[PDB]
Formats: sequence, C-alpha cells, structure tokens
Amino acid sequence: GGSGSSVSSVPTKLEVVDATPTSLKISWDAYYSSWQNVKYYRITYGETGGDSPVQEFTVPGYYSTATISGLKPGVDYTITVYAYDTFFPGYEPNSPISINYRT
Amino acid sequence: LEKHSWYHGPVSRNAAEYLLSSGINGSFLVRESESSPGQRSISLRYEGRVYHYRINTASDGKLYVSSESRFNTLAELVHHHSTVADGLITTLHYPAPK
Repeated sequence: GGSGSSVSSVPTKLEVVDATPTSLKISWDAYYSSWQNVKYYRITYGETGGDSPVQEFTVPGYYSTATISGLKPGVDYTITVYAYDTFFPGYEPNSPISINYRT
Repeated sequence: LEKHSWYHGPVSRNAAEYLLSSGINGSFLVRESESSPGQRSISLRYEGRVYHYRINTASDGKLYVSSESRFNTLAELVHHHSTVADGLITTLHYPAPK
C-alpha cells in the first residue's frame, strides 16, 4: 500500500436493494439525488473483465432504482449508471458510478 | 436511431398513451406512426392528459413542431423542446422507459 499507511478498496455509491439468482436491483437514490435535473439514466452491465456482451437500457430521471435481469448466478458483473441531465447530441456525463457484484 | 432513450420506433397513439400511463408531467416518447409510415410523432404527458404532436418536415428537410423552430435532426428538436416548451404543452423531460 504505502507508506506505513492504509489502502482501501474504492467504495461504491450504489446499493443493491434486491437480489435473486439471475437478477439484481440497484439503487442510486443516495447519489444522483444530489446531482439534479436528470432526464434519464443509462445502465450498462457485463461480466466483470469478461469477453461477454455489454447490455444496456435506459430509465427516466425520476427513477431511483433499476432491475438488472438475465444474469448468470454467482458470476461477477460490472454495473455502471450514467446520469444524463441533457439530450444535447453527443453529450456524455463526467462521472458515472459503478459496482462489481454477483448474485 | 432507436439508440436514443426517447425514440421508441413504431408505436400507435393508443399504445403510446398506455406507455405514458405510469409517467408524470414531462414524460414523453417519440414514435413512428403505425397508420402513416415514415411519419413521426411526439407523445407528451401533462396534467393527466396525453398530447400527440406530428413532427413536420419542411421542403429544405428541416424538422419542426413549431414553425419558428426548425432543426436538422430529431435529436436537436428534442434537445430544444426539452429546454423550452416553445409551442408544446410543456417541456420534454423524461423519456418513457426503454
């Protein structure tokens, strides 16, 4: 770590509020609650460090959670939430938030 | 393309109304007409009603819902009417889920 002092894993600002073997429900209620006038979220997810397909969908800016389904049980996925406060063509936000997790 | 969060492809008026059924003020989608292929419409929720607007194409190929405000692309039109209602019942705020 260094230099006599501590090292931590980076924490996630996402919460997993529901889990079954093939699905996870994530909440960003405690983060994009502060960053505001969100129009929609784009959620992406794929097997962590996999060759696997990265799937995506969008939900309205007033949602606080989304379900990710069709997962492999017990396999680690990386889930990333992008908040969009504008529809301006070609805009991408500065700081998406993510989590690594398995059912 | 249907890459955009607000674009839902061919959806009838009636199906559009049910899609907005659980939305709030400013919920909307852009769809293709089932009865007039090639034509596009905006469906927008406001105060317990759904407002349907035909998107027009002028002869220079620009798109508009209000004559004063014409754009090169659907994305520019949506961005514009998300900023200012400009003839719509309200601003485009939340795209119906996708």
